[PDB]
Amino acid sequence: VYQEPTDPKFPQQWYLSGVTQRDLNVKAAWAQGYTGHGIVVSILDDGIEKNHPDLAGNYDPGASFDVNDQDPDPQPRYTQMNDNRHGTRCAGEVAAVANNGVCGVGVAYNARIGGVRMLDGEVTDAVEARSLGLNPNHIHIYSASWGPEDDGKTVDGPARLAEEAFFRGVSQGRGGLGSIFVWASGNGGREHDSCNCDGYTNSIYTLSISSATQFGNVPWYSEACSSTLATTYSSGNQNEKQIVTTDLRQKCTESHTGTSASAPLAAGIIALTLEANKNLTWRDMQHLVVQTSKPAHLNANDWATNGVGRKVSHSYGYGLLDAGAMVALAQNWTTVAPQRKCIIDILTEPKDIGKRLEVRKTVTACLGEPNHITRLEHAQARLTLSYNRRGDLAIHLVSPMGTRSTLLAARPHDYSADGFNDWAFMTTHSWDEDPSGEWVLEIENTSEANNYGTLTKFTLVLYGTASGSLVPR
Ligand SMILES: C[NH+]1CCN(c2ncc(Oc3cc(C[N@@H+]4CC[C@H](OCC(=O)O)C4)cc(-c4cc(Cl)cc(Cl)c4)n3)cn2)CC1
Ligand SMILES: [Ca+2]
Ligand SMILES: [Ca+2]
Ligand SMILES: [Ca+2]
Ligand SMILES: [Cl-]
Ligand code: NA
Ligand code: NA
Repeated sequence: VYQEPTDPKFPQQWYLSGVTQRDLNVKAAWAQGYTGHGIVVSILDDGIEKNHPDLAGNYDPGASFDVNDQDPDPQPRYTQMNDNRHGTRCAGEVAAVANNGVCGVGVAYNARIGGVRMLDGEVTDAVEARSLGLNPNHIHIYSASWGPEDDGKTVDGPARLAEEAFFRGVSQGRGGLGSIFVWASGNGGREHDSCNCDGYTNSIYTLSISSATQFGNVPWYSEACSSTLATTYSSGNQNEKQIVTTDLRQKCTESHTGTSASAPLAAGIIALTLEANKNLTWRDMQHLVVQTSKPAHLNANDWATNGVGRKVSHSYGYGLLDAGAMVALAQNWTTVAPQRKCIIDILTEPKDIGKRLEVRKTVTACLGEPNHITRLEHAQARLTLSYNRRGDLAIHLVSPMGTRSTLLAARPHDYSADGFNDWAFMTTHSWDEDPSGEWVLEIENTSEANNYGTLTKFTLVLYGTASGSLVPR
């Protein structure tokens, strides 16, 4: 009975549907009756062309605001160079109207879509907070494709107001179930960037997404890191197809690119999942992504099996999002137990880094206490250290189950002498593992230079629950 979209550019949306099994399995969700009805997604970017022929039908003023000019209208500023087109491109990926003879379709082509015009001007902490905290009892999912500079030498994250907006969002947003913040892991690949240095994607409150090329490869712009959860297809080389979506000036583009095009496809899949079960919390959504993502056909030299039998990669997280599997598992999903937080201060004194430093600690994960964790979700190693050349450091964290997470890879362009000031390096690779036992932190100087520094604090922060495990994969 299900009839696929008839839009002129839908056959060119190879990532939505394809006979070759190299797609996001979105037709399977559409055939099950999930197209995004009743869900509301907002794009945090340079504005949205609300009158675009493929967006007008799903446009929602209630999911929109212009934070740069302080008004409700997020219309982009038109320039001869078409600079403010990215938000319109992202909005079409999520919710371009289907069966209307225009361009292609959104992943959640019946969802309501809005945009926050926030990148066309100075991006301050207050601007970010007003964007992240926009109408949190109406907007279900926020999609953000950018963050701090992808120059491979920046370490930056949300300042106080933005971090408070994430807290308020996941706690009180969406009737207490929590705002779903979807984030692109970054486009700093050619600068050898490591995405744990970007506090927005490295946050536990954001559901971070990386990219795969059409032939299943790690694109030139991709950043590897342990905070990434999953992947969606995006652009690659000039023999590989790209993202087909709505463009500025009521046009259609077949050349939308980067990890900044992967996050909106994930926001659309998350919108279909939320239609299958409106009661999913922000943490339930991250659990569904971990359980249903598919490593198959994604090529990487770092695929590793974690303590619970799941394959995980620093380029792809748990693999490609699978919309059909996400919606099937969401329908009878049991709400996860409240989040526990176990804080373990690992150091009894400062430690010289030198050429290499290994810190081992056997932990009980708050045994006998209400914050006892037997099922890990996110794990953070909050490090404070001084170092003369930050980019020469590579940091790893091995969990008691043997899962080796790269917290920081060498960044050749990072010459900073500022070190890390309580930086919360996060990993999703030990999800569902029992955190009891020996944790090992390894800090190494990857260069031949006589570098020097000291680790002054290592707090291992574990998040999770103490019940409801599945039999390992
Ligand atoms: C072609 N196009 C490409 C996209 N683009 C662009 N423009 C600016 C930009 O920069 C930042 C920087 C930061 C770090 N912030 C900055 C201020 C805070 O520090 C203040 C403090 O310390 O108080 C830390 C955050 C964000 C950010 C982005 C999204 Cl999407 C949503 C949210 Cl919530 C935040 N954007 C990224 N992309 C426009 C041009
Ligand atoms: Ca405006
Ligand atoms: Ca269309
Ligand atoms: Ca980056
Ligand atoms: Cl917390
Ligand atoms: Na994240
Ligand atoms: Na264990």
